[PDB]
Amino acid sequence: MKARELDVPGAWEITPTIHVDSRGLFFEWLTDHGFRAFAGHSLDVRQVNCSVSSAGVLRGLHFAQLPPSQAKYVTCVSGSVFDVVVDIREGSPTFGRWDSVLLDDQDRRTIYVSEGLAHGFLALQDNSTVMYLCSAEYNPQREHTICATDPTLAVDWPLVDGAAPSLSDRDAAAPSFEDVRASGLLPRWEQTQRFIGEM
Amino acid sequence: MKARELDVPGAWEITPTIHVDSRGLFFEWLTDHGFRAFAGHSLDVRQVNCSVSSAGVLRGLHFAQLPPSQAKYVTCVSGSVFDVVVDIREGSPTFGRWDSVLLDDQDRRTIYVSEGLAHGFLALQDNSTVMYLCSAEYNPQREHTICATDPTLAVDWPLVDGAAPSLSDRDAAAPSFEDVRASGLLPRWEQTQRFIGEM
Repeated sequence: MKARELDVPGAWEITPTIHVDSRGLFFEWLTDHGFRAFAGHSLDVRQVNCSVSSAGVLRGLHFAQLPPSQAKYVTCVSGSVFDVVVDIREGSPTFGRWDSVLLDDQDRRTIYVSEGLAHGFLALQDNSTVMYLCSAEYNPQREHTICATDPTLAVDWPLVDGAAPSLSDRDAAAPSFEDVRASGLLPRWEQTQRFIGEM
Repeated sequence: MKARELDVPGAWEITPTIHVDSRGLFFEWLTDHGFRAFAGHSLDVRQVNCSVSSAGVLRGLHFAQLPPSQAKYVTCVSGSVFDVVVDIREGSPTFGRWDSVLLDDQDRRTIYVSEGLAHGFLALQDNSTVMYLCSAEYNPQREHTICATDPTLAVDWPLVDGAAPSLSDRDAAAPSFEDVRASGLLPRWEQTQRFIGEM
């Protein structure tokens, strides 16, 4: 429990309070009281996803179109991943900027990624399990991708054994950011804030 | 997927559809559409807990007082645990009965435990991580315990294949089940169902 807003506003690194005893350890990954503190409203969890990745695999970068969009509360429960958030909300003063947080089974952090941002992660270890809560159910029709290695975003992805990333087919064929920007599919800063402006 | 009501009504074993590819694997641990199918309403997630346990460690048996008690959607993401649900609902035709499901990082099952039941699990391996979604925030004043080895329940714990099990001070001193029934702290079958059959 310290929630630390990232350099992209609307995305937070959460560190839990870990109680350790003879049995091992426990913690609160999420509490309504705790989340409400920093996000300003309660998370309604409409889906939770799980994945396990081998070293070097990259999933992202993903977003959901704004009327609902899809907020994400994301943690690593085995191995480690380098997780990245991107400000795709045209009009925003951090538009085009990204930040990362390190999710592992040692510090056990979480990133919360609010509505209308893009998100992705690179596994750094075999048997890297990522679990994440979502505010909307998966919707193929309103989910989109931006290529993870886009040169305008120029995300500083680490590489494993100096080895290039393993991605899915759809992630590998993802359009470019100025290809998605021009096609009108990015969220607007003003309209995300009004949707979150609900409470 | 597969949701299979246990021999205690109101508790279910869930098996996911696991997509495997070159990156590893992924699945939907929960979807609203899928949960509603069997529970008959949506899970209001107000807390998510996480624990990691060494071999032989036993946590439970726990229940929450009705209005509004604490339903639990529970899974193992590393190692394995033997998970037990007990019907503590006075008046129920299965009053005093229990069932188990095996949660592990092989089959990746889940047990859903509705309002007014008691729940516990035994870790069968080092580095056994359990995560669970909860319909209520933790409330110490309304959470009660029943001794896990209560002779009336006679739960069949699997590791009188070595050692006695390892517990915390509160679970070790938990009151037995006639201690808890005569003190009138148990849910009533009729009123758990009125709370649930309300959706």
